[PDB]
Amino acid sequence: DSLRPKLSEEQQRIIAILLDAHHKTYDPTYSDFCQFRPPVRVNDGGSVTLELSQLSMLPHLADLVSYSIQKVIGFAKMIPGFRDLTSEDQIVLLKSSAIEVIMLRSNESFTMDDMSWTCGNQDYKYRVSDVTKAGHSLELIEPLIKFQVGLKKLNLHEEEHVLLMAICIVSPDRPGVQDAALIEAIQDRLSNTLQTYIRCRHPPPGSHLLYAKMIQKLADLRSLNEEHSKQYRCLSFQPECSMKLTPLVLEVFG
Ligand SMILES: C=C1/C(=C\C=C2/CCC[C@]3(C)[C@@H]([C@H](C)/C=C4\CC[C@](CC)(C(=O)OC)C4=O)CC[C@@H]23)C[C@@H](O)[C@H](OCCCO)[C@@H]1O
Repeated sequence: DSLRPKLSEEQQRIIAILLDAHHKTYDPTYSDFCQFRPPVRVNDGGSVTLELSQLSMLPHLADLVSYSIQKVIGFAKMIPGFRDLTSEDQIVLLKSSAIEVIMLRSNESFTMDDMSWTCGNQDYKYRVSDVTKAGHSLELIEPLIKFQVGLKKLNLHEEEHVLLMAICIVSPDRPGVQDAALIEAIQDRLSNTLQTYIRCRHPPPGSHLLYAKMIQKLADLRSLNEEHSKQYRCLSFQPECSMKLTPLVLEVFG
């Protein structure tokens, strides 16, 4: 069986555009981080009460996510098809995918050496303990780390990694999308590119199964999203929380 058709002219171009959007929107040197509000790591050895009293890492991480949303918006805008949607649908998709794409894209800094996101330094190394000092609990953090490892062990080529993010953003089943049929047309073009790319480029491959595993990651992302969203909502009850955020974070996760 096992047909392995060549990438079409168009699929090739779609992949080139995606790699190029990603290279322009993902700086692997983390050179902008010194501009974020500074990481503050005060001893939290415990403790929800202290956590919430301090939120010591929230300004730095909020700026990091905020900056990251901005990069995601730009990335989305260079997805072939994205511009063809109404601006209303573009935004519905951006807001409901943003934290998910952040979790995907963050995989590039995540490292299995010590199960951190290493954006350089030790100032810009983020661990479980740093994410609890932003107010999150282990109900989100532990599956997030599991997802990050799960995803590292797919050993995605960068083509797959950027198609996956593109497919994540352009989902016809998001609440409040007006032209589900268009969005789906676009996702299918993107999915067919990924299915085709995998069959072409991936060794062995009796393990065409990578596609199933990639698709399952998108489903893990919905659970992480809803969990992050529960926790964000509880955090926004913390008086002065909003100082610690940014207007964009407030709109997107609000
Ligand atoms: C964000 C990125 C990076 C690390 C991501 C991380 C590490 C820190 C905690 C985060 C952010 C999680 C955490 C559960 C989510 C949080 C914590 C606090 C924040 C603030 C809004 C929150 O809600 O707290 C209440 C939030 O959503 C979700 C993803 C986590 C570095 C780099 O690879 C990229 O960045 C590199 C730029 C290159 O383009 C990428 O874009």
